[PDB]
Amino acid sequence: MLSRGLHEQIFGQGGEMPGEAAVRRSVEHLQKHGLWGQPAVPLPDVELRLPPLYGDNLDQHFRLLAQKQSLPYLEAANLLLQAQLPPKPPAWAWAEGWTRYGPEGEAVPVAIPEERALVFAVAVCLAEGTCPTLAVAISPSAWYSWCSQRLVEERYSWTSQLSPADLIPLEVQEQLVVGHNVSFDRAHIREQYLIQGSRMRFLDTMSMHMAISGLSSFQRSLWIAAKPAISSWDWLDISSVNSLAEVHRLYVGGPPLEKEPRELFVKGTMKDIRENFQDLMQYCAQDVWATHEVFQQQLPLFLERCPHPVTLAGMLEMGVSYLPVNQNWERYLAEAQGTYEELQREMKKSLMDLANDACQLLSGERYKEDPWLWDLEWDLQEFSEEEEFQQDVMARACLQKLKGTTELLPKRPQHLPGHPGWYRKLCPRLDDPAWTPGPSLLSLQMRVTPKLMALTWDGFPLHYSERHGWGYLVPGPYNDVDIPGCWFFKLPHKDGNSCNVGSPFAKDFLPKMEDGTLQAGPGGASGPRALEINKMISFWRNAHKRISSQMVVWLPRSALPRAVIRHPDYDEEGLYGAILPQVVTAGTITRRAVEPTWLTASNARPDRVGSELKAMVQAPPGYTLVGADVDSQELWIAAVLGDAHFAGMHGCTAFGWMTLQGRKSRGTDLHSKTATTVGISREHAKIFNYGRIYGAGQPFAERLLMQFNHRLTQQEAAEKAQQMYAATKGLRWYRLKGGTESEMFNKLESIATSDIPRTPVLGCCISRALEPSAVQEEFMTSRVNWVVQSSAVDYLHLMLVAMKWLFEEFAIDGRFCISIHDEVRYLVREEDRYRAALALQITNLLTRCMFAYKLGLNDLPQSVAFFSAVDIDRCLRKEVTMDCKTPSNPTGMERRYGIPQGEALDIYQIIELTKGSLE
Amino acid sequence: EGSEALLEICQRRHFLSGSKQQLSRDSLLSGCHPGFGPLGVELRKNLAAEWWTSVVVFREQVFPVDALHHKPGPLLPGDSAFRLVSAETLREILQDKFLENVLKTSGKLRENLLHGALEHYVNCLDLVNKRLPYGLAQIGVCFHPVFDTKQIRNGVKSIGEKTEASLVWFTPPRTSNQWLDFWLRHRLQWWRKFAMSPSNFSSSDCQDEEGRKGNKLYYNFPWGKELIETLWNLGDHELLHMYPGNVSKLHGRDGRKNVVPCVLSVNGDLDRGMLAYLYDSFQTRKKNLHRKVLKLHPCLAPIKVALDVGRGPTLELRQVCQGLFNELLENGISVWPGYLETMQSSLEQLYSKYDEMSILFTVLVTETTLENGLIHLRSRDTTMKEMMHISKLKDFLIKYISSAKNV
Amino acid sequence: SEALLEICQRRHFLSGSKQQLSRDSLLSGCHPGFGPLGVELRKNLAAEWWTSVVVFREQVFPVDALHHKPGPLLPGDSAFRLVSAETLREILQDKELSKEQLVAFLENVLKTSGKLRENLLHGALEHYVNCLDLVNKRLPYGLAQIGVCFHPVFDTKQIRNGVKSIGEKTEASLVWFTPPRTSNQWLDFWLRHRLQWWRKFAMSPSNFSSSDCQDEEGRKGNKLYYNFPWGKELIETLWNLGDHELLHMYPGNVSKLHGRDGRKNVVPCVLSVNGDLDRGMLAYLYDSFQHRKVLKLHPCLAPIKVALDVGRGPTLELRQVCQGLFNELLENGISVWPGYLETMQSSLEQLYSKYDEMSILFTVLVTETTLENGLIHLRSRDTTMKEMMHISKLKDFLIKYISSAKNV
RNA sequence: GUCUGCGGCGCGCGGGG
DNA sequence: TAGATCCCGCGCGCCGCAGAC
Repeated sequence: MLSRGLHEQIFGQGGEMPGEAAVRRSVEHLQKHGLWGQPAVPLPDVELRLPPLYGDNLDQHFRLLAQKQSLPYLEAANLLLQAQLPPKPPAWAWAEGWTRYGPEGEAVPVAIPEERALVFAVAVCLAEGTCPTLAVAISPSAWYSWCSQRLVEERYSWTSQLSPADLIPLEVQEQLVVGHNVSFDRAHIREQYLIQGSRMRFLDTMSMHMAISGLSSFQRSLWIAAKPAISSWDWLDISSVNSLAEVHRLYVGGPPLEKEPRELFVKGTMKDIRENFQDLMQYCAQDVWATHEVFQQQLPLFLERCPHPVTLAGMLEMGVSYLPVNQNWERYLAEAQGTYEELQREMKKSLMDLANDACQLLSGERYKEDPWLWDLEWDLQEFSEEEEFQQDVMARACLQKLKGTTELLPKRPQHLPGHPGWYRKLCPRLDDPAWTPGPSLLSLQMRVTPKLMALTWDGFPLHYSERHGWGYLVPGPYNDVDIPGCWFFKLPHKDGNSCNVGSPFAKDFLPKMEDGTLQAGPGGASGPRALEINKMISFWRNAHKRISSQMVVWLPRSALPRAVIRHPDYDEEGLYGAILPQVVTAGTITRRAVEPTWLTASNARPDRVGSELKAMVQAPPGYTLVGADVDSQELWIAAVLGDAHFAGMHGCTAFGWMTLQGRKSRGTDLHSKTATTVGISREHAKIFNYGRIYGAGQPFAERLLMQFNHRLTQQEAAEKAQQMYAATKGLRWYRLKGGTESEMFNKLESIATSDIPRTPVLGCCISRALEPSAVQEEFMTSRVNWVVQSSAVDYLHLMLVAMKWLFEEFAIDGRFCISIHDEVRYLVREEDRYRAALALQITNLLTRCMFAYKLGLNDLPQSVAFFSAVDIDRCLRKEVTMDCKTPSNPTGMERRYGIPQGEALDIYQIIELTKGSLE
Repeated sequence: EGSEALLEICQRRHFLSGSKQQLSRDSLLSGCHPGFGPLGVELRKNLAAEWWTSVVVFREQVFPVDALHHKPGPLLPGDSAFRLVSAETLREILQDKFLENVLKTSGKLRENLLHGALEHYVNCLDLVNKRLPYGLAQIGVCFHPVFDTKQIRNGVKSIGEKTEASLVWFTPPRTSNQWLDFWLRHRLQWWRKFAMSPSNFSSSDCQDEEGRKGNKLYYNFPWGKELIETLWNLGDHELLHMYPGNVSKLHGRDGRKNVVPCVLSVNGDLDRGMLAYLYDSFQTRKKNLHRKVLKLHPCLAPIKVALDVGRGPTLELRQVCQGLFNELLENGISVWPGYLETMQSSLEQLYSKYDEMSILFTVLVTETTLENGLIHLRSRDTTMKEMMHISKLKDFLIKYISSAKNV
Repeated sequence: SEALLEICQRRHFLSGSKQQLSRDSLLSGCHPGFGPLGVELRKNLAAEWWTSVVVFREQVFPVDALHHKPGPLLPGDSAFRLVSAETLREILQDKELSKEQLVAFLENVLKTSGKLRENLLHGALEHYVNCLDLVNKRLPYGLAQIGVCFHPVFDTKQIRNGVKSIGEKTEASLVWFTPPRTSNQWLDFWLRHRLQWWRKFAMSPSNFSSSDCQDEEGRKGNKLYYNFPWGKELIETLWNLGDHELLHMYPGNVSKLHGRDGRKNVVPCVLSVNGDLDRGMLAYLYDSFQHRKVLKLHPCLAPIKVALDVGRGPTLELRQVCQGLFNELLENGISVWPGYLETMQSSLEQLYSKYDEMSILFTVLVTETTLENGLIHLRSRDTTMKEMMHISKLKDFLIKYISSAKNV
């Protein structure tokens, strides 16, 4: 205990050989930079009887756990690897259900494939929803095919759980399934949507490929271009672009796979699918065969590149995810769509009103002096007592018909003469489009919308003359930065923003609507309303397609278990379904899961219509989500690696000292506490630090500072090298980059060029594309980023395997890990939820200790030994206490409040009966 | 300041409201104003017509109903708040011997109109063959008691008149929540329809003291939000109370079962909605455009087209407008009978007068109209002129109104 | 003659229980209101009156008059429908009484609180002040308004001593300010126009009659009675009140209530025309009544023009076309009865009998032939004769028919 | 013979995830 | 950092088909 803050352990011998020299070095390092003297605040000590361990050390324990988890599926993988299949059958059957093709092509109807290993691929037609249409698989025995009951002509109206295929025997044992983008194929498998867990596990060849010679983003931007500028291209042969054809070409020697020109499944209708049944079956079987060949060529390579069994166990576990919806998904979609449609209509009305009001400037040639509409054409071209009186031109008038010599242009040929040219162009035709009265056909994307609104600063034309929004936009030929406008145009210069559109920038205007010199101003009636309308619309505008069209399968009543039944929340015409995220277990050069609509840093953010997407993921009755977010994951990993490189003490390097001791509130934390004080902006320094620990330079820092706020080059990171001077004082010689400042980056650089597995914890190899040994290259920033991201991935794998071990050892009805931006969630029955929390805390105690076990350390600080808070909620949200903006309130839905727990959960045990609560 | 004060100029002036130099928002919201001008009456009638078209029409199982302006005397529980005074001051009992002093068993003016709808529900039940989903709508004037709460010079409580449209909808209890939500959304759409700034209209949820949940709609006036439309779940209890002798007669039929319908009342104030539309239509500082104009929606503006003549060498030939004006009267297009004042009025002055009067289009007939008939047409929304032709006027205006009716 | 109360009550035409309306009180304002068809007939008649009088004259404007009267220092002799005139707790006429200090003259008695109006002439005179500016000094012009007026009733079968009752009558009132010269000309013109207007929608215009009467206050008066079988009633009154009524208000000042007629300043003379719309509907309904139970009412005044029904045929695939035609015929503004959704397969003969009792102009029958080629059956109310017709050709015909109804 | 208001191909730019 | 490329959108010319002066 104590000794600058450590934890109490019941595993591991005495150890304790830090070295007096190490102590002196740590003390003399902490004397400078930070302050050595900090009494701090000791934390309470926790005593608990952990479950029995395996092996001699913790590494052996995790190895044994992962081997026990993976061997039943490694057997099936090896069976598939050593199997040989006959040529494809000549003609594929037509009967509904599953048909097995014995040798010579003998079709026999079979209920299901009784096989322990398949290579799977599914075809879906975009015409009739997202229901699967055809499927074919291969086992060591023979081929199988499935027609989907496609041939019958009967309406079904979608929303059916029996529609997809079937691959699990009733059993009244492992059945690995390999595929390319296997999540897509499993989305149409059925029995994966069941709330009760499934023993089948999936393997993905793209995840195998991203790990084995995967391609980065910048590198992929040049690998197609060759299907400081100078560099070495020796990595082309080993890298591909993850497409099935390219992957088959790279890993398997053979002719290129033919690509179907018709593409009836993606662009076609059901009739073409029926007509081209044999060709589509042949194409699908060819894809299956290519996937099988790639898997055979990759499995030994994968096992060689990722020797630690924990990596494979974690990859297997992360492939099974579960997002229950509970019939609030479609209601949310309807509400969001309605909000979007009415907000868009109001925006259109506002723009029409602005256009109408703008016409008055020509009544006295007042547009000539308007800075906004000075350059518009503003052109107008022409080109018996009472009965007797009643019969007086009663209907129109006699001979009132015009000879039409002057009136020879009918309808659009004479479109609103007299009106300004721009207003004329905006308006529709008189007859064909129903005339939609007003300056219709107006939208934000039109150039006309600028200069009808917004335009803060001095001059904001936004004219499309290879400069977009022109402006010097700073103090100090004429009207270069002046307000009134009407420049001489002797020579337009792109001053101020010298980079022009060349620099990437970002969506740096939507953040910037809050002041940011971006506002309507003189209008005061409808100008600003449109800006806020765009603010609330922008998210759902370019994301409704992804959020919508998500495959949801609703279980029947008989499918639900007794847990859902016999609950206060039950029936009420209730629909219970789930959404498989369709996430690749690895999608980047670093083995982090990639998903554009679920694995994103978004939450219920006010003044947004499509927000609260993460919400509405509601567990069924009798179930809840136990989740936890790793407290400063990447920063902690970098700090512990740096200190371990420096000495055995955790706080020796002065960076882990700040991480462990610094606090967000009343503390000198790097996030929102210290970096902002030295810097300008507040809460933007988090991104600054996360980008600097991943590798960057003075130009990138200067560009990021410009992005945060508008300053001249000197005030940017050109004369402001202090942050680089401090923090990472790299390029230091006469010492034999290492140290000389508060950050150690030397260990990351050494790992980059080491050519070993390069992952200090679990020894997962880097992609062959980026290996310095395989190819000489100077893409250092990618490798230093990869090491930390892969360390985070291995952390996640360790948590997943530990959680599965704990859930299988004790009767905890919980499964279906979900990973989102380093946060983990588990769906568990309510009566064991506390246990699921406690076990989860133990995971953080064990996983971190594994990170401590390697790199030559044997102690873990008490601060990081446990999760800050563990949330036992009924829905997914950033914080346990959150609300929604666009709806009336969270209470509109059945959104109760969770329990952070943390310290209370320590008072129980992990056995089934805790505090006599059972029975 | 120009907020609620500049509007009152060109409001009483152009006879959109009674002219008594009141200029009191409290008086208007209270309903004690002497009355509305002819243009105010026309605008209120247009708003009522739009409400009727969007509620009774394009909606099945909706029928009209009329409620009396006065209620019967006998069987009248309760008493007026100000009338109830018996604490002291009873020295003079010299009077010899209904009569009495506790409400005298006398009549009472109606404060609410949905009571008549509830009473007539039993007679209107047979209209829909006892089908549970159906409603009754009615627009009527109600008198309410209002006191300034300041001084004693006012004395007895003042009385204010206000026109409201109330729809009582009977729906199955099971679907009551979703039907109420749909009705609230429809009313929000309608109020945002014909709205120059729909954001000013807002909705909120409220909990009744009994436990019933309802929705309240407000318009954000320059001084503060004012209630305009209220949706309440009546709870069906008072309908049972009105008929405690036997409830076996009132049970409606839903699907193949018999149940007592749930009642939702949606009551909107046409007097306060019209003022909201007036305020919203009107826009100030560093505007550089001036030209104050009430930009009411074309679908409910009081006056559509204004006729005039100009520089007519032979004024006797102006009868070309006559008849054409009459033609415009056919098919229900309102016209301002101009070409009568014939004073030396500048064109800009007349255009400003028509703009403040909320006239969609201004039609001018010139000497060049007798042959190759072209009439100068000016638009309210954009001060721009057209030529067009006589034969294309009528249908075009109808088209415009129709094209305004549905976005 | 007899049994008209029962048939009127049936078919939802009149709102009330059996024998509640009775023969008496029906003319009187205080009787159970009309049914939804009656309200629609009230709404159509008011629209027709507005078209005939207000817009077609280009000199008559709407006016607004509150139902209540503040009555500041009001005289102690008047109608006194509700002397208290406060919200709730109206003391009715309260003849005599108020002798004690409680409920006395100094506050809330003598009509200081106010009264309930009985005619819209007073509101017209009040609004004259700004209406004169509205017309820009033009003297000959009028104000029209349809609104409810409250009257006192008495001798109701003398069942019990009368305690008075509030009779509400929806009256259309036109107050015409005209120059003193040629006032009789305007009076005669308005009388003739009103007679023609009331004779226009009547199947038997000979029933309507006119008479003249003289009063000391009024220079000349005219009355329309309609000559009801039980006796001569009063359906419309026309009176020449004179300028003294206007002079009664605004006693102070001068040269303010006068206008400019023929470039001559003159004090206007007021002519008041009052028509009981409720009496007008009852007379028209009697005229429609005649030997089957069918009422021959004018097409323009028909509360419902066309109706939809389905006879046999498949249950499905007919509601879609019916709803589409419903939308199309509602878009153009002709109301249609949603009779195609009625279940239980009501008898065709009973359906036709009820529809004729409805007074609906036409009955539309849709069968599988409509699905095959869009052909339906159209049945007329008066001739009771069925004809084959195309689905797309109804709309124009109906409006064409109404044009024939509108055109004389 | 004009000068256009109605169709099909290319081309520039951008933004996104 | 970790950027992402077809795609969707908004403009343009070039090539024609009609049509009144």
